[PDB]
Amino acid sequence: AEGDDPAKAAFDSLQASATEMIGYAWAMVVVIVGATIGIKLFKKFTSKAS
Amino acid sequence: AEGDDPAKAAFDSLQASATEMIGYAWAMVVVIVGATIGIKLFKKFTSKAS
Amino acid sequence: AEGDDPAKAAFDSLQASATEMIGYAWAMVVVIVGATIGIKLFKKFTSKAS
Amino acid sequence: AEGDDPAKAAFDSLQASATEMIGYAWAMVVVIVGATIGIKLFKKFTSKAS
Amino acid sequence: AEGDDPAKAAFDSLQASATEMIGYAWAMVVVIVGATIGIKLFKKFTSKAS
Amino acid sequence: AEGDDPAKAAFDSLQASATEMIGYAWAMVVVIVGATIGIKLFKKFTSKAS
Amino acid sequence: AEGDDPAKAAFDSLQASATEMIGYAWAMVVVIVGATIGIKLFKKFTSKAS
Amino acid sequence: AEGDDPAKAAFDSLQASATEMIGYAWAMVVVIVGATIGIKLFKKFTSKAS
Amino acid sequence: AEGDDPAKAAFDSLQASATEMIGYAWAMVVVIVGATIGIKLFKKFTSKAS
Amino acid sequence: AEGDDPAKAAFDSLQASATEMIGYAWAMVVVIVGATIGIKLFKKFTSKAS
Amino acid sequence: AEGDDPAKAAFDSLQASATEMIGYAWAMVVVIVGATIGIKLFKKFTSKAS
Amino acid sequence: AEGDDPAKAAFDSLQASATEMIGYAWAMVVVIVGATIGIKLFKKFTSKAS
Amino acid sequence: AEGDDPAKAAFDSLQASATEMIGYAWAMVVVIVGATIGIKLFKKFTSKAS
Amino acid sequence: AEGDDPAKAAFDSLQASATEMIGYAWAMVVVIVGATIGIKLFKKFTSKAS
Amino acid sequence: AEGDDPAKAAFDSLQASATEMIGYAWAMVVVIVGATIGIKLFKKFTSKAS
Repeated sequence: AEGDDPAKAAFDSLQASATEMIGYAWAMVVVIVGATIGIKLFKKFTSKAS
Repeated sequence: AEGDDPAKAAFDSLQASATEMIGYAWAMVVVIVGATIGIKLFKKFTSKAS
Repeated sequence: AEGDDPAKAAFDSLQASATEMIGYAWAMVVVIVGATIGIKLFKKFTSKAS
Repeated sequence: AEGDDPAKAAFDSLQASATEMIGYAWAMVVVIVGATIGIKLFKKFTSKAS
Repeated sequence: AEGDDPAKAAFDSLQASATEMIGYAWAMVVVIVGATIGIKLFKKFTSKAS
Repeated sequence: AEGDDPAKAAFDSLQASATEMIGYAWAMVVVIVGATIGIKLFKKFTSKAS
Repeated sequence: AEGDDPAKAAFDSLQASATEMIGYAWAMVVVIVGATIGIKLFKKFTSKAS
Repeated sequence: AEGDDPAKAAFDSLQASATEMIGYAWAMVVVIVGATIGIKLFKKFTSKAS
Repeated sequence: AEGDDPAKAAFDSLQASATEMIGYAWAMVVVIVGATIGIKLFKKFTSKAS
Repeated sequence: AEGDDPAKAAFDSLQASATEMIGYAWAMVVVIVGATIGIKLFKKFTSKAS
Repeated sequence: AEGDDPAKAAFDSLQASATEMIGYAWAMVVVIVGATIGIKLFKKFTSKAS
Repeated sequence: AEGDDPAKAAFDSLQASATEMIGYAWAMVVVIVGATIGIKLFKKFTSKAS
Repeated sequence: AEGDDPAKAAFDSLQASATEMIGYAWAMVVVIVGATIGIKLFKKFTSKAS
Repeated sequence: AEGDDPAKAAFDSLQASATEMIGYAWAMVVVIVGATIGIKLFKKFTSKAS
Repeated sequence: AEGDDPAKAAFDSLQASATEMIGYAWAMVVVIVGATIGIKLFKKFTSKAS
């Protein structure tokens, strides 16, 4: 109930850091998935021609 | 039985502090799990296309 | 055998105080375990999706 | 044998919480599987036409 | 050899309490495993269809 | 060499008491280990199914 | 060398319990594999017809 | 009841010193935890990509 | 150099007890591994059929 | 309140040392993760070609 | 702030060792991937002929 | 400088006893580690098969 | 530098045991791979006939 | 500053012993990794053939 | 204020001895950590190959 008010910023500081790097894990998958899905389509173009 | 009444607030003060930071451990996992599960779905989108 | 009757309340007073704070050590673990176990389940939700 | 009667509710409280979130892990897979299986069928519709 | 007869109930009281909460650790895993295994089967239903 | 013969029973009395409670520490671990190991097996049943 | 004779039953009791649940992990896979393999054959029946 | 008034400052002086170094034990864990948690996230970024 | 000759049996007695239970930890893993590996083979039988 | 002013540098000296080695734990993970993630991509290049 | 200058070389020595073996994990995947991808191409040569 | 010559054997007698039981602490760990490491290998045999 | 000469055999004894069981992990994979690859060939015989 | 010169050999003796057994922990992992990696390659040989 | 000048060297002599052996506790951890971290990397090389 006391001595934690200035510790409350401690964890909001770690959590705020989490949101910064979390944006990298979310875009990371999408950066990789861009090709993941786009490549799928390249092969679709391949098998469909038969 | 005596001399503990004003100590009773001592631990309710530590426990009340616990409930404050406990809310961070609960939301912490969910902040991280948001992506954890959301990313799962990104890959599902990847394997399903085959 | 004598001079201890009014000391008998002395220790029942310390022991009665023990039962007061002991209730905090028992609920303390459970307050913390609530999340301990609940969080376990959050991650179960994470690994299971694969 | 004593001092555990009011702790018995402690774990029934954590277990009752488990049943709440467990319903999410069970429906979660089915929410995802809905499409998982439904999509399978979309592709079946694709290969069958040959 | 003496002064322990009324202490013998002390530990049978702690051990009897152990058997009470032990039933929760045993059913706990099974409550969680119910879904653990049941979900496995949901996914089996998913991969098998290919 | 003298005045210890009736004290010899003193310690055999404390040691005999030790053997009584020692049986509780030995079975205690096994009471807890019963589940400890049995639960291990529950999870083995879980990971093996993949 | 002594005080373990009545503990020897302790572990034979946990191991004997292992053999009980182990029969479930062995039949479990086979219960699931019954379909696993049987379904394979259903699809073989499908691709072979071309 | 007398001769302790100028000793009352003695302990408020030791306790006031405690609050000074206590701020170091609280921030110390957070200085170390900053990385503790931040690193967790680095690895999450690692396992998630599979 | 003296007063330890009859203590030498003390530890050979604990060590001899170790060799008794150690045989359980060695066979324990193998009892569990029997299925561990045998089950692997059950699944090999499953994936190979494709 | 007194005799701690020249001790205040004591802990700022240990904490300042922490920040020095902490930079190694942060870059350490990244030095290792460089490859961790980069290698992931090498394998992505492998499975995608099918 | 002091007594860490000659420890600074301690970790640069472990990190410098990391860069040595890290070159093996990077080339390792490529040594294996050489064939991984090259073999892909061997099979492409196989299916294309139809 | 005098009256300690026949006490010098006193401690060489306790130290010589130390070397006797010390051989048990050294082999003790190895008796237990035999299985510790050997079991590791049993599980390696388990995970490797995937 | 002393008291380790008779411990040197301790680890050469565990390592020598490793080489014994390691031969099982190496042949184990090959025992299983015999069929793994041989079966591949059975199916090659199947698809080639079209 | 005095009475430690003949103790300096004490720790160089324990540290020199560390370097002896440390060579076992380093080669130990490699003895086990030999197969760890070599087996990986056995399976690569397995999946590649498809 | 007097009779301590030639005692001042007493503790600088014990403290100077501390700095001598302290260098062993600092390098000790690093001697052990060399492998601790280096081995980590050996296993990274192991899991990454999948």
